[PDB]
Amino acid sequence: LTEENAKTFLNNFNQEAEDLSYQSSLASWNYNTNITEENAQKMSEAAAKWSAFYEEQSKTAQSFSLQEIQTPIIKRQLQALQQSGSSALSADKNKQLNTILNTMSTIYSTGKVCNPKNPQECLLLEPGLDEIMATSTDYNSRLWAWEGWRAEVGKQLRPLYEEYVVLKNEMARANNYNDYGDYWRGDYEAEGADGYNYNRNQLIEDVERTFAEIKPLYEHLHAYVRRKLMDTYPSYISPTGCLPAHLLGDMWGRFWTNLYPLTVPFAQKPNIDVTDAMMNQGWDAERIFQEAEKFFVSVGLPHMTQGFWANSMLTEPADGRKVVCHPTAWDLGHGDFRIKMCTKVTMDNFLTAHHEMGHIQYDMAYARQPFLLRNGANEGFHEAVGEIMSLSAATPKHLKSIGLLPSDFQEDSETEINFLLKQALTIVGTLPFTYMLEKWRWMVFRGEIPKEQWMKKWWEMKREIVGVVEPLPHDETYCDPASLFHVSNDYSFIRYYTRTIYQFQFQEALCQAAKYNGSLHKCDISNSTEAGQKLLKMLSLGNSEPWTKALENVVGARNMDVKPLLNYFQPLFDWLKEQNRNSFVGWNTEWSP
Amino acid sequence: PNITNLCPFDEVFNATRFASVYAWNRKRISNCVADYSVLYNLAPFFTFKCYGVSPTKLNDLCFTNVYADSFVIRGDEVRQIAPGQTGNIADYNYKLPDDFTGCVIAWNSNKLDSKVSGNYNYLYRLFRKSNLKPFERDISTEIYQAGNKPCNGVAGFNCYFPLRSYSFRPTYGVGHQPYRVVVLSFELLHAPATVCGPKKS
Ligand SMILES: *[C@@H]1O[C@H](CO)[C@@H](O)[C@H](O)[C@H]1NC(C)=O
Ligand SMILES: *[C@@H]1O[C@H](CO)[C@@H](O)[C@H](O)[C@H]1NC(C)=O
Ligand SMILES: *[C@@H]1O[C@H](CO)[C@@H](O)[C@H](O)[C@H]1NC(C)=O
Repeated sequence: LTEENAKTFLNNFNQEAEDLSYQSSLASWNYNTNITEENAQKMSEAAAKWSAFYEEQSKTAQSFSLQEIQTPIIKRQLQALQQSGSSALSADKNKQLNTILNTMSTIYSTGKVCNPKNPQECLLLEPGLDEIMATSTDYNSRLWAWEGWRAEVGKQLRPLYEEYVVLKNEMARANNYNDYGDYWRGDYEAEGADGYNYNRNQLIEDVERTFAEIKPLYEHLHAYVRRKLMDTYPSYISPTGCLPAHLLGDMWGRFWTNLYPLTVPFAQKPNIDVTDAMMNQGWDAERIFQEAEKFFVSVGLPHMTQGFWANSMLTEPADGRKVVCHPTAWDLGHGDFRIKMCTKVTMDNFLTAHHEMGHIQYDMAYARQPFLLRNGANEGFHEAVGEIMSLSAATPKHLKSIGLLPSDFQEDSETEINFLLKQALTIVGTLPFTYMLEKWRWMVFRGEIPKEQWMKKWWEMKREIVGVVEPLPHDETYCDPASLFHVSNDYSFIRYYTRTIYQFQFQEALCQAAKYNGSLHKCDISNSTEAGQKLLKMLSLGNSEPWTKALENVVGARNMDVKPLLNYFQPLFDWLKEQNRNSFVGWNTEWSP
Repeated sequence: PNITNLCPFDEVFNATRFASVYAWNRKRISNCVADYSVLYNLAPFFTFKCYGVSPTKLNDLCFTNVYADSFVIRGDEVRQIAPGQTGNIADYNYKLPDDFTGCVIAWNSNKLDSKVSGNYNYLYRLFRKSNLKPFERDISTEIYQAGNKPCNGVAGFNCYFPLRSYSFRPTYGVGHQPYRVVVLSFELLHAPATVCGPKKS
């Protein structure tokens, strides 16, 4: 019978998939912690063999008909295996698309804007221009860097994106999707049971629904940031207008977290930085990860494996091998869980260690699942379950419990307000940017935006959604989204929006599980085994169940809810309402200086 | 009387090469004095689980024949080497009967059976038409015919090679690291019982 044939097919597939995936992941680890040409080519052949085996098995898996499969776990495994992806095109179109993607990657990694009248002062984005966006306060130098990287990337990436959209539309319509936007929204499709059914076309309106009520908090934050930047820039910013695009602390305005020195509420009150306390007690990276492990065993999740401590790198090696500075949590397979992080003894790397060990605990919990179901419930769950550990690790209760912060520490309201404002600049300020970028990409892939009216649409919506105006008018020879890393390298962006929603949903559910009686941003889930079990019911699922079922297992709801997000930022929202009485909350769409 | 002639447990337990679980090695043991305090006194032998007889009274209660079955499995499949269990190893590789009288011994063997390139010399049976009878082996390499079309000796779709490799590597998690298992099965027959442990003076 067909279902038993599919069961034996999955049993045959799982063992070779696990072996080849382990070989590919080990070669990728050996390249990422030891950069050389032989490790690069070994990674190339390992990924080539694993990808060739995966497509060879997916062509055979497409022969099964899902109309006669009753057990939903086998059906979900065959759904995961039948995703052909970019292989649905012919070899010529796939090679052309890979050529476009590779030239986009090597032109973003080698993007170049250089100083006018100073031809020797040529700056790349990654070492030097991000420093200008993060630190510099001069209006004209930021206008230079923004408009110059917009010119020398958008002018070079506009036709590349022109055929990129067409090739991705052909690839998506070869996989029975309406557009490439629907292909990305198929990551949120859930088919299991009744009442847990989620559709791709539902997702957009859910996102719009969740943007219906983040909008007052974002409007108050935008008004406060606009007033403080008007204090910084006297005549270049209008009270009723939008913010200029190059004054937002990032290259694209994606994160407002670099505006915190300009927009600090209480400058006399210091921050909750405990780096010097780590310096005084002689902490190292081993103690950082041991304290993260102590947190995860106090909440009830299991200990770290011996192979985790044996095989991972937790320090710059300094023995002649080049490494990647970005922290990454690796699930190599066969019970191998590693973390690559060049941990300095700072508070940010302490929170990052908690974040990546949250990733590793999420990976460890669904190891009992079959190989095709060893993923997150969707793309937002995996990063949300690390962000909640970063949330609980930064609280003054957790820092006072582990001796990093003194026992007689006073938590007045002013440090809670400015901590919540720094968190809002990181968290709330990225939500209209994420929603507007994904809405622009969805309407471009749908064809709802005409091809010759791209740029004129985008700067409308950044005036409408984000409330951020262009500094200089751009015509259609620019490609201003494509200057961002995620869109020039073919990455879905709505995972950050859903991450932000699911993060505070999970945090409120765990804090109600841990029976916390205070405000949500002070909440710690340490020494609470019942919150750990409430979490681990979802972590053990993987994507074996629909993500609505896992979401109901944590929070008791089957959809995205931003009432936890507004409940997290409630003291800051009350403070922002209290200091926006005289001012004008909101922005006007026409260009005001 | 002063004793000699101990049973060759050094040949079974301290062997340089074990066997795959599908072709599990069986050695019969008779006409010697079997002392089992060698196995209990070694701390690397982590799992020492005995069925039907106590581990403490192994040296005094004595038997006619002792079968030592040696093989290699992974760590989380050691629990399948027990009466009444199910799994791949129990159904298709090594089955113990429900009235099994004996002991199972297992220990980690990373330093002997794990290779960085991968040890592809340990195999197990993943597909078989019917479950194994107790103390039965299957060394057949016939292609498993899971569908309706005849396989005709060539693998592919609905035609799988049944012996799949335990690709052991030293960086695996503890449930997948190689574990060497020796199953001691004790039997009494109408023959005079000639495997008996030591006595004192
Ligand atoms: C880095 O890779 C080279 C390539 O063979 C190898 O010789 C060296 O041992 C590696 N470094 C470490 C620390 O393993
Ligand atoms: C959690 O348990 C540890 C165990 O010693 C203890 O030191 C710590 O203070 C506890 N946390 C709190 C918040 O009491
Ligand atoms: C195996 O080798 C060890 C090494 O000292 C020895 O003590 C032991 O008696 C040997 N035999 C068995 C059955 O363990």
